[PDB]
Amino acid sequence: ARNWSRGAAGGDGQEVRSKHPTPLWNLSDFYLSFCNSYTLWELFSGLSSPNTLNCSLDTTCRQCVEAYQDYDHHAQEKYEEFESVLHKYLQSEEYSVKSCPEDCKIVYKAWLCSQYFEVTQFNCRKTIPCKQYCLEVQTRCPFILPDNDEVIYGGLSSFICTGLYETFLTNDEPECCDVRRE
Amino acid sequence: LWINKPWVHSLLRICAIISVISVCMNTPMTFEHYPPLQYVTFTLDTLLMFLYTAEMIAKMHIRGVKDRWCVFDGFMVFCLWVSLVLQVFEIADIVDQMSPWGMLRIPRPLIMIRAFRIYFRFELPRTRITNILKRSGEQIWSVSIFLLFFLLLYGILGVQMFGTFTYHCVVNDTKPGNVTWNSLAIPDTHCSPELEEGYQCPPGFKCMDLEDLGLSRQELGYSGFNEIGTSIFTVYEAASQEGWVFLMYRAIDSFPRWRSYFYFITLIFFLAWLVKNVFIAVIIETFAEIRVQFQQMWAPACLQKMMRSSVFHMFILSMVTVDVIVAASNYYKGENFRRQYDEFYLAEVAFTVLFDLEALLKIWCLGFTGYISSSLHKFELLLVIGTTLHVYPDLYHSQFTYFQVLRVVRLIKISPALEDFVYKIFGPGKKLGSLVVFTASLLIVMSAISLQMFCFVEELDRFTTFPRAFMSMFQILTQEGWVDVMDQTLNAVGHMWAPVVAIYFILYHLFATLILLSLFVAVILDNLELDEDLKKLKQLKQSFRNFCRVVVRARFNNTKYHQLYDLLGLVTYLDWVMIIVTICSCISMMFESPFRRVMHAPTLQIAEYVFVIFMSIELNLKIMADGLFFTPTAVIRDFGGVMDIFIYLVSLIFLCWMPQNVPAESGAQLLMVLRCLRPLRIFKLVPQMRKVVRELFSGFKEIFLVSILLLTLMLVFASFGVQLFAGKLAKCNDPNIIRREDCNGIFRINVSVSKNLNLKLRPGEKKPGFWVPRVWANPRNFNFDNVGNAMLALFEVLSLKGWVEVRDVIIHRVGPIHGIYIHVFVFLGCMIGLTLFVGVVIANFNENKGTALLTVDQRRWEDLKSRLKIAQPLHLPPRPDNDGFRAKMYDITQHPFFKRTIALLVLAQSVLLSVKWDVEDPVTVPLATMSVVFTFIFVLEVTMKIIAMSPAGFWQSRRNRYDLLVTSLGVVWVVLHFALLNAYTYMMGACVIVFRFFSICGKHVTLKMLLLTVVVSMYKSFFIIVGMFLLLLCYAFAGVVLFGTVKYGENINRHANFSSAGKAITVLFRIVTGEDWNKIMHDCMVQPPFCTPDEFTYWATDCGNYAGALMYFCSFYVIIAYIMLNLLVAIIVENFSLFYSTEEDQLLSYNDLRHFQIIWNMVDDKREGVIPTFRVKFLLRLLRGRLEVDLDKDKLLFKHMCYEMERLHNGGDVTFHDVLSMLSYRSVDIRKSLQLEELLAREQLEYTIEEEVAKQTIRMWLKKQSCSIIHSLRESQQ
Ligand SMILES: *[C@@H]1O[C@H](CO)[C@@H](O[C@@H]2O[C@H](CO)[C@@H](O[C@@H]3O[C@H](CO)[C@@H](O)[C@H](O)[C@@H]3O)[C@H](O)[C@H]2NC(C)=O)[C@H](O)[C@H]1NC(C)=O
Ligand SMILES: *[C@@H]1O[C@H](CO)[C@@H](O[C@@H]2O[C@H](CO)[C@@H](O)[C@H](O)[C@H]2NC(C)=O)[C@H](O)[C@H]1NC(C)=O
Ligand SMILES: *[C@@H]1O[C@H](CO)[C@@H](O)[C@H](O)[C@H]1NC(C)=O
Ligand SMILES: *[C@@H]1O[C@H](CO)[C@@H](O)[C@H](O)[C@H]1NC(C)=O
Repeated sequence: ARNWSRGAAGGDGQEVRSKHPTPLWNLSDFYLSFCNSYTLWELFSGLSSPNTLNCSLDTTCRQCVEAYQDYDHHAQEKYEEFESVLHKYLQSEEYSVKSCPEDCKIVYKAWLCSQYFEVTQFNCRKTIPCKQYCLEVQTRCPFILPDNDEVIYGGLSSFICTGLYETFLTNDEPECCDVRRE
Repeated sequence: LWINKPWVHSLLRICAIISVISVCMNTPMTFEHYPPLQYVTFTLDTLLMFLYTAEMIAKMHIRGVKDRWCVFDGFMVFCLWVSLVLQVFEIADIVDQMSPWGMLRIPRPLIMIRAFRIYFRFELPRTRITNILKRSGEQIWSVSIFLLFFLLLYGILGVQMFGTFTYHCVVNDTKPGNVTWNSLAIPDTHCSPELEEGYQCPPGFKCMDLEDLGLSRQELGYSGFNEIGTSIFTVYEAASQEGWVFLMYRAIDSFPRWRSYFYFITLIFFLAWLVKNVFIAVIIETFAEIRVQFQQMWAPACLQKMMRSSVFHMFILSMVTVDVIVAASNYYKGENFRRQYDEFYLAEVAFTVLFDLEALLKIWCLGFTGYISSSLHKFELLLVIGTTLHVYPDLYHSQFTYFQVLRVVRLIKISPALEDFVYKIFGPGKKLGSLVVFTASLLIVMSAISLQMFCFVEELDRFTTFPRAFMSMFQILTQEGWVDVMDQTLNAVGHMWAPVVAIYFILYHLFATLILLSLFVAVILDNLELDEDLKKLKQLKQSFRNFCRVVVRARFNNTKYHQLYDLLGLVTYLDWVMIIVTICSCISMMFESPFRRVMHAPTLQIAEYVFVIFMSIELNLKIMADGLFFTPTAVIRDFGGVMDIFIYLVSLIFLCWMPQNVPAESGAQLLMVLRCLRPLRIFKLVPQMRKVVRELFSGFKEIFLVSILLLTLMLVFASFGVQLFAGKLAKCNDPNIIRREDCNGIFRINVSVSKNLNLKLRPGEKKPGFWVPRVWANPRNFNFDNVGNAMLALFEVLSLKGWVEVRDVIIHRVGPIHGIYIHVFVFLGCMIGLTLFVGVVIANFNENKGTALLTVDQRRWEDLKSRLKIAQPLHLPPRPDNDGFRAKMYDITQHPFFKRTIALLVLAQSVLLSVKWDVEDPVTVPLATMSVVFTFIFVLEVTMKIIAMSPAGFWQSRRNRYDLLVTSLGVVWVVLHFALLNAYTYMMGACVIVFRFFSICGKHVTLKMLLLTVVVSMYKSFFIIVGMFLLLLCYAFAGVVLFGTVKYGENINRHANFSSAGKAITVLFRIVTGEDWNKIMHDCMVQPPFCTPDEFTYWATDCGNYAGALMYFCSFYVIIAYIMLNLLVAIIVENFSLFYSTEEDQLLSYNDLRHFQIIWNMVDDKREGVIPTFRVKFLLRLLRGRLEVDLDKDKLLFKHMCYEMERLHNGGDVTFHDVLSMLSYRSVDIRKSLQLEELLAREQLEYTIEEEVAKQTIRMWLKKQSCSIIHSLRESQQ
């Protein structure tokens, strides 16, 4: 019911920590294990490579639950590499007046999850087009310099989402939820 | 006459160029790129070689040792033969192309010299040429010894103040034998291992010396202060102004703050600025010697109206400006291009047809034979042909686009003033043309030598092909990343050969930066002067309110007190009060910050009130006394009065407002920026700084005309750059993506740890990195998509900072041929164009002091006339004879070997600072113990002088006083060292050794003159340095309010930011030396979504100001770097010709002066300095040598010299300077050395002496060797 917040069952909802305990039931609201804002409802309503909606509730195509758990795991492994680079950025306490590395690692986590699951989200009161999290990261995170070896990056930072006047936030508006403290 | 025919002589010089072009193609990499090169180069070498051996045998066997060109030709045919013998093996199965045998091809490119052969009687006799060359060689050798003294001085200081830069911050999970890229911090950083002695790493990190963790010297890097050898190398690379701030930041992190700030700032001021200006002065005095030597050596009838009318000229000029702006206006706009038949091409074909019609009308009306003879019409034909080709569909926007943008050249006819200035500054094409040709030929020969020296390494790129080698040598010449070019070779050639390639790059960099750049300065200055005959002709042809007024004009208050009274009398009492309250206001402003504003802090606001309360009284008193502008004594006289009332108004308006919140792009923010102008009124109040400002603005018209030329150059390269590069120079962030359809999703990007510290990867290990969206983007510092962006990129390139990034990005993202664009702009703009400001500033400085109107003979005379006023008799007492002991001690202490062994012992003691004098290393104990032995030897040498001459006479010499003081400090250190054995006694030991090392500048005569030249140039330049510092304060205060909260970026970090006035001042000093100022500007330009905005408070947001940064940085760099620093060059050039002297049989030399001093000091025994006339006739007999008045034959000169001194004081007595000034006037060619005012007075005096000596020689009968050469000339003329 509530956003994932704190607790395994106290928010009137749980997470799919195991494959087999969900053969059938009736109400879809089980949250993931790392990308905690996404439930099985909007995931099965979106796109799954092995199989799609309805054959889920009918056992026969449950293989999609393991596919979502695998995507949730890959999203976590990529996050670790980011937050170890952020830990080894010794000027994270002083680089910006309004930003904080806590805000940065929240909006970058929300960005990685919207890359792995491009599905819509709803019924959280606060909604925002998922493309905004690119602009959150480029605003709230440090200037990390890319390694000029083969390509010469002429003063641009590692994380950027726009170039050559291309359109952005074009009303596609994949409705995500506002999962940030500020 | 096979040899003698002129028709083969031209061929035998042109084919030398082909023999250079062939060896530039002998390389393993160009042969694997193009296999037929290996076959064509061999036959092209073979049939060439026959021509040179055919002349070589015929000129010796049929027509023929001592001729230098005959042995040169013989060596060069041997080079062709051994090159062919090697190539016929390398093309076979004998040896491969990557073998090192190719090094036997490095002497061949020197055949470039045969191609010229212009070395015989170029307007001057040989002897006269060798007199120029040797005279400049001894000057250059003198300055090389002077530079080596400074390089070793900062070497022994750097060893003692700094050590190893190896204490990096490391994640603790690192074990000793596993140090890798993943164990380092990402913004890679040093620490001090001692607490409070530098930087210390945050929790989860620790620091330890990575060299003890198994890293080798080539993995750490070559820059450090571990020994004098590496320290002299880092002193040289820092003194080149190439990465010096990175050494400063590394030293700030590893060691105490104060020693880094002292050392690196003083190193820049001396070894970068003041010393390089002495090499410029030597090459300018070499050009002065050349003019000395050149001067001393001696229907259709409508043609009458339609071609002439102002209507036709103005119509063509406006059509050219319209065509140029239409051509440049084709900005990006979008990804749609259809250029076979499109818009912006129809305009270009229409204007090309108009200029065809114009040219054909001129050719018809004037006739082709009368048209083609004009140089302007030859150039307009070249553009009319080149643009007719450019507008063909297959050639549009190609390399033919130069003929399009060169149309703006015709527009120079707008004003005769710009035409006259162009013809003045570029002068006779023969002077600048031969220098740019020499520069090109030198660079081509040096890149061909480096190519054949390095192309086979196989572990080193940048020397694999001729264009790569040429780019590398050009990059070394232009001062950009030159040390990185050297380091890439050093770590690839191997440790056995690293010293050999190091001295090769150092010798090339020395010559290319000290000689070639100063030759351009000297040529442009030589063009800006009049010719010596034209200035000779010019000289020859020119011959109750009264109470308030009393309050305003208050009165002022031996020689030591008179100098203080002069100082106190400098300004009125009221202006001293205004200096004081201005200074205390600037000192209050030094404590302001984005987090501590005067608007919220009463303690700083006290100065804000005091300034307004005193300045309101000041302006009211001055207005009540003398009025606004109604009289020549009034307060609003000029721009100074306007500036002070403006400063008062913005100050009062701010004080009565005090806005409690201020938005980042507001009128309140602008008022707080305008409030930072207060330091400017100190220029008005101090009259020496009024003089500096008025002497600076004497050049404004010349400076403006140079700016119009540079803007014209930037506009053609910007117009070309927009037409060629718009929409290109943009690619995917992902290195593995080559098409725009693949720039979607995410990829793992590798983060920059450090460009130094070159560690190898472990075989399975990934670099540090994270997951990132891939996009198709421009670079963030230059995009080439419209004229504004193109001109901003070219303005940054013009300063030589980041130009290599622009070069590589054009080569990579557009194509290899487009390298020509960036190399040509860097030559025209940076080498030639910015040297026009250097010439204009130094020329206008010499016009302000009036010496621009003097002949080189008169300038030399004026510099002699001041040098002989500075001169004095010797302090040395005569040798004693009352006892044999002081007499033999006087002989011993004066021996010519004893002076040299004492000078050698100072170097021998200075060498004990080869390694750090710490307390833990046992090697410190022998080194300190040896310094005690040297100290006792110097105590004995001081004793030998004290027993050779009286202590009262000994102490008169400054050298003796200084060496006694240093020897007293030495024996004091000796007793303290054995008493305490602590680190402070080893530090004091290093200090007294450094103090003694300065003594050699008092012992070597040429080194003394060069030290005096620099020391007096620091005194002369004081108010110019204070003027620059007042501008640093204005910009620092503005930078704190305008950029103080900017989010960290490419170069804005913890070491460099505007968070306080102190941090702003050090960031401005980086920008004065030019270290990456543009990367910083692009950080200060930051706007959303890269930063977090705020609605109404500038200290809340972390965004920058786009237009603010463009105005703040560009203005600062132009006024300080292009303008103000060039006055310090002018000051060194003024003082070098004064204090430096050499042997020259035209003037009284320092050898003549020393010989005169020694002979004066045996007649004036009692050292009174003033001799009776009775002894003058005796004194002028002892002067044998080059001053010799012969008693016989030259009797008239003898009688003249006696009578001149007897007349001067009507008998009595005569000072040292009166005899010395007689000797100077009696040993120069006064008819060219003197100015026309003093020449008449001398000649009148000497004619009176002729009449009086004639009267005396009649009366005494009726009663019953430069001096004698100049007397012979005078007698012959009179
Ligand atoms: C090597 O890196 C790690 C990473 O920081 C450092 O370990 C850290 O040590 C501190 C001090 O013990 C830990 O803080 C406190 O730990 C104690 C129990 O260990 C706990 O009671 C406190 O509540 C607090 O957490 C810190 O947690 C610990 N880091 C981790 C992984 O938890 C280690 O010390 C580093 N080496 C150095 C230079 O200290
Ligand atoms: C990031 O760095 C990695 C190194 O970990 C690069 O991978 C190398 O790519 C080159 C291609 O030229 C291969 O020859 C090497 O074998 C690769 N290294 C390893 C360890 O496999 C990679 O190209 C870089 N990628 C980016 C995006 O910068
Ligand atoms: C119960 O089953 C129906 C079947 O259509 C489904 O739509 C509904 O969501 C299920 N209940 C809950 C609470 O999800
Ligand atoms: C440390 O170094 C040794 C080799 O000397 C290696 O065998 C070991 O695996 C390394 N340990 C780590 C954690 O890298």
